[PDB]
Amino acid sequence: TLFEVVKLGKSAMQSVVDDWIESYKQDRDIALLDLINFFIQCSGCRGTVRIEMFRNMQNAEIIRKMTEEFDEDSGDYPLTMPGPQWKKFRSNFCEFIGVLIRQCQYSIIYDEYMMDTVISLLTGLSDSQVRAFRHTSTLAAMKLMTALVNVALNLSIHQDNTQRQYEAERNKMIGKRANERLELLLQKRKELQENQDEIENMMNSIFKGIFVHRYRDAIAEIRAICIEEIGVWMKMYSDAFLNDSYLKYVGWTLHDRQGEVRLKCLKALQSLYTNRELFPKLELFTNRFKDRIVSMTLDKEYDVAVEAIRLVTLILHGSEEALSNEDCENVYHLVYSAH
Amino acid sequence: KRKLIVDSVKELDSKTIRAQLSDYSDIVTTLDLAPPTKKLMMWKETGGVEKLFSLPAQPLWNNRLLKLFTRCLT
Amino acid sequence: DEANKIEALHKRRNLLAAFSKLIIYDIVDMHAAADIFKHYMKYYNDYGDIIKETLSKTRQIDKIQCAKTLILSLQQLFNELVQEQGPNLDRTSAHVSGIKELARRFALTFGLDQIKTREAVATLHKDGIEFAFKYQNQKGQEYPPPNLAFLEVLSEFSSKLLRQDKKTVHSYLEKFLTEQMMERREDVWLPLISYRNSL
Repeated sequence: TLFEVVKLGKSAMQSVVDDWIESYKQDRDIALLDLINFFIQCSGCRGTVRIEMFRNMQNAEIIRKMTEEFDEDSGDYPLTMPGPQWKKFRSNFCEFIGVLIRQCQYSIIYDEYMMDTVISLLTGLSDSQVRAFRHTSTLAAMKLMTALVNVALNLSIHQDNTQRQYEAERNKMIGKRANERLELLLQKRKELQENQDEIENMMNSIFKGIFVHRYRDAIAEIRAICIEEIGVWMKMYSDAFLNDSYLKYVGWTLHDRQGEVRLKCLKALQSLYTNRELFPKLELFTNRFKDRIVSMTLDKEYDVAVEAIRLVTLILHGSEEALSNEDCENVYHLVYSAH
Repeated sequence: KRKLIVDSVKELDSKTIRAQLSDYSDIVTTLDLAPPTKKLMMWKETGGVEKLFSLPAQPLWNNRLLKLFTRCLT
Repeated sequence: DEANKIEALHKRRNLLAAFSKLIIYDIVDMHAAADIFKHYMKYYNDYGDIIKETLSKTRQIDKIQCAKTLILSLQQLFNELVQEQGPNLDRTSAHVSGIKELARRFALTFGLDQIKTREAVATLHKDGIEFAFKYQNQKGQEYPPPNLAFLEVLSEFSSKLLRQDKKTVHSYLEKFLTEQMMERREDVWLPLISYRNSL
């Protein structure tokens, strides 16, 4: 009944998060079946995957079966149907998923089973020609990735804690239990490092299984979602992702055709650069794309131009070197815009 | 039967993006300046069919003269 | 000469606006608005909005003298074209089709819901037929009217209304048309053919 619970005014998310975590400890298979049904039903489908079908049928046949029982009226689906109920549904959806993953980070993530199942299912839903599944899977997988970004931040922080205790014991060189605590801290640090390696591996799996197909989607909104969430992650875990290796994807998406996508990318770029008083890398990226940004200050959409001008304001704040005379003359002429 | 719009493929050709790389004019335009002189601004104030059609051709600086005029217009 | 042209055009606009105030005075008692109504397409960028507003503010105050000035406007347009082109009447030339296009523009304003559309447009067709037979023919033949190209304009208004009154207008029409005029169908009498197809 999960879909109705998320839609019809749940009184608290954490309570059902805790109850589900306990029930998953009680039975992995039933709760996982409920999760599959959850992912299907967030797209509005009322079909049901059966227990034998769950354990035995391949994912492509399962998804095809759920196309049979899709029971749609039009080509509209809940992420495109209007009214406040579906937007509130999306908000509750992301809130529940993120709180659920964030409180389970010590057990469920390390079971070698859940992530493979979820990734395989979402990759098949995101590769399906049925647009509704592909859309819900895109937003869901972005939320999942953000939760994993929190996992990565928590893991790194814990590694720093065990490193600090290790260093304090590296100071404490005398003591029978000193060698014991040093070994246990090294063991924990190694286990967390290997766990971290698995986390980044899973991150890379998600990134190459989803993003590379979804940065180029036929639906402009999907591409915009992807750029939104990459901006979120780099704002969230800056120390590990803010390099050209990830910047290049943003560089490619700067050439989007649609204004809506440009507005989302522009807002993400504006938010990220303001985060640090002293610039964290990206200087090469700024050099590469600065001129095209200042040419994009004359977008047909006024909001895009606003975001562009604020970006140029950031370019001023960081450097004052990057701007040329002609840039200043052009913007000073833009002070007399009708808008 | 099955009134949902089916989508054949989601792939898009790279050449159109390469075209935007070679030619990005399709999202730019020319800067539309506001009127740079007083004359066109005062004309734009009392301009438009309603404003031109609702005030005399010879301006009346005192509203006392405005009430006799605006009174008689059905 | 930029400033001079801008001031001259705006001054002209102000003068014409004062004349449109006089057009409201025309709605009460003046007349002879045919020329200002005629100059709607040739001067479209200068005066489209003002001519449209005059038409609207004459429709909402008095449909009767609205249809009067509309018919006198078309009379002026037809008399100018016939003087311009003489005997041939230049149906092939774009000008007359453009006047018919202006007639369609006039037609767009009219709305079926109005009662006066059910009786003013009727009078309009009455007077358009009367205008088509305004002048008699010297020779070849007594039937064929001269100034006859106005029925191509009136056929553009016969589309709008109305099934029941089509018989009533035809019973008015038989004061003007004859049996062998109704019967004959050739490329010169195509306006009548189209009128009967519209009736």
